[PDB]
Amino acid sequence: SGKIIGIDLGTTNSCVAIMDGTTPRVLENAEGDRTTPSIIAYTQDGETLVGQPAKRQAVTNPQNTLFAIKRLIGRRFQDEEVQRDVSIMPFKIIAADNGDAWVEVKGQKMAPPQISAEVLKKMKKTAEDYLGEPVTEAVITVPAYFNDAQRQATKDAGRIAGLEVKRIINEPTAAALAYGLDKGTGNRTIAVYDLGGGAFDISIIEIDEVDGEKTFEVLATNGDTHLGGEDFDSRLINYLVEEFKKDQGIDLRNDPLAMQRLKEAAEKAKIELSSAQQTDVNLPYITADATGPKHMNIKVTRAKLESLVEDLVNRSIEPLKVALQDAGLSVSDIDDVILVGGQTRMPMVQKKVAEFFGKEPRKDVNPDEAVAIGAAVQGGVLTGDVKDVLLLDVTPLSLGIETMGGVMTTLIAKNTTIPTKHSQVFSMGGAVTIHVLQGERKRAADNKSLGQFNLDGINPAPRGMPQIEVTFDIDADGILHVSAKDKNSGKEQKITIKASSGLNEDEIQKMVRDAEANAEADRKFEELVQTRNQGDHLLHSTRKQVEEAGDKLPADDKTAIESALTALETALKGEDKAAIEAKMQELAQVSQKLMEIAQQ
Amino acid sequence: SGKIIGIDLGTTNSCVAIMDGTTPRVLENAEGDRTTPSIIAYTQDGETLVGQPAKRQAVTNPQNTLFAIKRLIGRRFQDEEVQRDVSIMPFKIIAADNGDAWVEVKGQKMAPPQISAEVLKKMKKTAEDYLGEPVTEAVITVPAYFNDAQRQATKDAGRIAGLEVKRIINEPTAAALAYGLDKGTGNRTIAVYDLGGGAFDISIIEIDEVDGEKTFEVLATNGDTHLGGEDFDSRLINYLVEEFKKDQGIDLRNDPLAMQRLKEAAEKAKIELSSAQQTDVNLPYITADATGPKHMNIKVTRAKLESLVEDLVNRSIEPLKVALQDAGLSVSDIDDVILVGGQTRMPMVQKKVAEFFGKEPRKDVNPDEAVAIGAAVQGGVLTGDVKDVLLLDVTPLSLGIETMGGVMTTLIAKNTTIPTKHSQVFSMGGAVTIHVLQGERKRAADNKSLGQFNLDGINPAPRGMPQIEVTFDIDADGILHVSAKDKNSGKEQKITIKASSGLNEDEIQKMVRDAEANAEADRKFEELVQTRNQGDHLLHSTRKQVEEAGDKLPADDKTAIESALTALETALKGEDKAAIEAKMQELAQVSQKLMEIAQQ
Ligand SMILES: Nc1ncnc2c1ncn2[C@@H]1O[C@H](COP(=O)(O)OP(=O)(O)OP(=O)(O)O)[C@@H](O)[C@H]1O
Ligand SMILES: Nc1ncnc2c1ncn2[C@@H]1O[C@H](COP(=O)(O)OP(=O)(O)OP(=O)(O)O)[C@@H](O)[C@H]1O
Ligand SMILES: [Mg+2]
Ligand SMILES: [Mg+2]
Repeated sequence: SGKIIGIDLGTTNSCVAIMDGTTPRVLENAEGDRTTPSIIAYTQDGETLVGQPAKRQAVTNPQNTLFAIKRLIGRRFQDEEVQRDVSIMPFKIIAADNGDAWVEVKGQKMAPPQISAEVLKKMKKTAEDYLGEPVTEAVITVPAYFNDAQRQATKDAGRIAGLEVKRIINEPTAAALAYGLDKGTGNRTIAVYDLGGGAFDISIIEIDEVDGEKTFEVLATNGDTHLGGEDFDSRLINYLVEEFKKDQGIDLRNDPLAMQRLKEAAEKAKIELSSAQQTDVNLPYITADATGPKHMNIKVTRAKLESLVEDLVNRSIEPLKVALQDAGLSVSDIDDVILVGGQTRMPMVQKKVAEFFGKEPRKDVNPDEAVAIGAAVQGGVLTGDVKDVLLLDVTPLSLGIETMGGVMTTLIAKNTTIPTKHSQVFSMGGAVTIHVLQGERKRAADNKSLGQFNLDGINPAPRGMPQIEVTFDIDADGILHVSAKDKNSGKEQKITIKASSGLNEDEIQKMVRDAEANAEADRKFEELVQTRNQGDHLLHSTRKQVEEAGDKLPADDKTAIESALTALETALKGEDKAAIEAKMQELAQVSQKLMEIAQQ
Repeated sequence: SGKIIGIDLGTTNSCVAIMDGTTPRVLENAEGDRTTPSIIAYTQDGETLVGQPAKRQAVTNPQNTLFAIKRLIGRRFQDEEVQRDVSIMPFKIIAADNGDAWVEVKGQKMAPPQISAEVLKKMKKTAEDYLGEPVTEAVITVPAYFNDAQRQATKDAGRIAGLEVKRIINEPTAAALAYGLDKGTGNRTIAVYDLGGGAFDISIIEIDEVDGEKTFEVLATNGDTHLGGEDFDSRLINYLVEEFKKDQGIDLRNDPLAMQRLKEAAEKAKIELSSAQQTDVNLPYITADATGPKHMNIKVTRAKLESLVEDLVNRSIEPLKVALQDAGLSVSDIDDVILVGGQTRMPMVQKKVAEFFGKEPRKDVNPDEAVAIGAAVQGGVLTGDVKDVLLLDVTPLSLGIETMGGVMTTLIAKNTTIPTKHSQVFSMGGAVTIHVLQGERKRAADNKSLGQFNLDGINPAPRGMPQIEVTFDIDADGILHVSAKDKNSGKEQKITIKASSGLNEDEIQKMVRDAEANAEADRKFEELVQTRNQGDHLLHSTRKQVEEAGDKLPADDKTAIESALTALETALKGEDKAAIEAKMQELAQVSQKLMEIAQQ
């Protein structure tokens, strides 16, 4: 029921769009912005902030401001990428009971999906405000190269935000839909290069015309889910730290407030250098010595920046080679190169991509909104409102199992179209344990473990010829479902999953409840503000009452009202709701009383 | 020749669009933003900034940052509105030799069109970068309620920027084109309410289908060209100044630099109060005293903001009433209410407008981009690329002359469709002086003077019957042209204009050359920066050269190269281009010398 909204859930920024009849439309949030910072904050006085208001206070509240959670979602605490971030992020990353990467704020342990849910809730309310009705269904995006755990965790985030996730869509696939909607963009093969704040994807996509309908088929995809603008910032931040150290003999790294200011300045400097050739990093009072306060002032040329990050850019080119190889195409077969993501605005990035493909990328694709638009289009394909549009996507990673010898044995190859199904007999009745992994490496140890899937034996029985057949389904969301049955009896076999990543049903239900309690807490927190606004109205009117009385007002009555006015003003300067309400009440009584005497 | 671009030249922000085939497209500037701050700045070190770069340094450069020039363009120095701004604007506003309102930066006097030309040059370059070819033609927008001088001055800005202005288009008309392009928006009457950073317009516009073509006709227009976001900011700033006086016993208004942080904080707070119901103005070390540093910390509620600006909002409602009366329509005749302009995002504005019309404004119009999109559409109509679209606009002000007794006598009534022409005999041969004005007031003294248009007599001659006929043409730009001839002989009569506002041909030609000189100077200023980049590249490579040599490098050689490196690094910290170039040459020589010794 209701509209299926399309939500680009980004590492850095999020964006929501709808189908406006036949045309997709990106919606402005309450702040009037077409994108929303993927930032969640908890204030000292216990408030939860999302988007711009959260971003604004990060500099003074670095420990309790959560950002880039998409780089933790669906990951394990002991993951190399996470272990590195543990030392870098200003907030506290911890291990959950099952070993998953979680965060801790003010003693409270939280799962990444709970945090991302807060962003999704804001995108949901954005759509609801615009539409004037409830929204309960959504298409949510994920990087094409997201693995099973990352996908499911993102889907879980949608549920926690109160959204039925009708489809998890791969981000380059969404961008392709947006690009291809334009009549006259058909029968061509495109390369979608998406470099965002956290992840990098490359997809090769064929747009065709079959039976009057436009078809989109992903031929191959590749990338790196932990390669993005955050990493460019980090290179620049480290440089600035080192230069200040050499210059002023002070190491800013143990100073949380300094490092937060530096992070902000570094990203601004990076962004400036996409258009200017030099930028100035200025941070007055960045620290203090026994000698007095110190100020950071350092010029950074584009040349310097490029030397600090060139290898990151080069890291994005290698998957391009694999994607083309997997697609069975050469650059010459690519009709259009499409850039998506804010980090593609870097001249070096554009130049490297153009040089690789031997052609200039298109300029007529919105790098901030194409993904959300495509998500909305996908929604409209689901609701039947978008006609003559079909898509066929793939799974990005080989699905395999660890077999005797510690080897990775592939069951479903990367770039297989989805949904897809593979069935195999694993046992003639004995108990079975299946170690399922995703990746292309030859050794199981070098791939991503999804878990151990255990089946009990089937007991011997006259005329029983047990054949335990295990089926591996990958759905339209790109998510695995393992089931089993005895072909001989047709009886379903229960699978017990051990050592897997992710939230269980009980946790999810609790986190759904917790999100609702947060919303209730938010409405509560608002009470004070509402009361403050009422106080200002009351002050405004009662001051007019004094003025209108002029001299007709007795000294004692005038003294009383003026005392009540000042007392309310003082209370409003404070944070005590009871005191404010009490002073409003007393002012109202004095106003009423004088009114009555005036009438006398 | 080339593409006709559409430029929304706004008080606060500017935006450029083109026809991308059959569809309008807004273009990102070099910074990657879809709109560009209408701000220019001159640094102490002699650099010119435009757009975001100028905006970013405004707070610390009060005197040499120019903004809101659209509020001065085409005005006289002794204008009430200008005289008030003189005391408020941080930059210097002076009287030009002809009494026009100009600005002065570092002793250099400049006309408003020269400043707006710099903004237009960036929008021009923005389009050129995107298209990959020169752009020499444009449609430029102006508020519907702009008078003759403001229109011409805006046209002159276009020329100074190197653009042929193919059309000056009224901003609500442009927004209507944008809205009405979408098939299925025909046969309706709309109200376009445009409240921006500086101007307010209301236009009532009929969209009809005639002979298979969509027609747009402005039925009535009204507004206030000096009512906008700047005035809302001003109300909040004045309130904060007064409160800080009471609270901390200090007057900030005598203080340029405190006022900059406050202006910026006030605008941010105002904007926050469009979504939140409270906002905190926090300005640490805002000023100093004999008691030490002072800090501003004041919470402002939405109720407070509304009480401060409600009369400005009411000021925007009164022209709506006149517009409907002039159009001969009631609110029930209006099918759609369209909001344009960032200042319409204020809830109180939306509520007052909805309540007046008795219906909710549409939500599917982009308040920041519709105007530029419409300008592009107008360009497409001109080139013939946009088919089956026709428009008919009006002049917003009655055109009259001062006649005997100091009375305003109307020749062309407000809301007359343009182009239009009025002709009249003024003399039977005697010399003639004609005082032309725009406005609705009974007394000429209360209207806007356009100048005195003078004609010499025609001498007595046998069989001569001089009939000096004067013609008042208003063109499609809404601009007046006065001409005269003797109907008896068909001979044109020279009109000498006195006491008129605006640039003469010689000034315009000079300013065009100056704009080109600025561009060359800006290209010349860049050299310091460009040399830095080369310096950094040189350092990067030569350092690798040292590393590669390892211990094989003799002490005296190692010492020589290490010294050359540090010397360049030191020079790069500096601001002396010659020194950098010298140290680069010296480093290049030692790099070469080592290279040659290594080969040996
Ligand atoms: N002009 C610019 N030049 C370089 N980088 C930029 C520019 N503008 C934004 N960025 C960077 O782009 C990144 C954000 O891009 P985007 O909003 O596309 O990411 P996202 O969709 O949230 O991330 P992801 O897809 O990786 O989850 C940030 O790292 C930001 O610093
Ligand atoms: N969310 C918001 N709430 C209130 N005001 C806002 C908001 N966002 C922007 N503004 C205000 O809108 C104004 C800028 O609007 P806009 O860019 O439409 O003006 P413009 O087109 O440059 O000006 P004009 O049309 O008057 O020449 C500024 O005064 C700014 O403070
Ligand atoms: Mg993205
Ligand atoms: Mg405007």
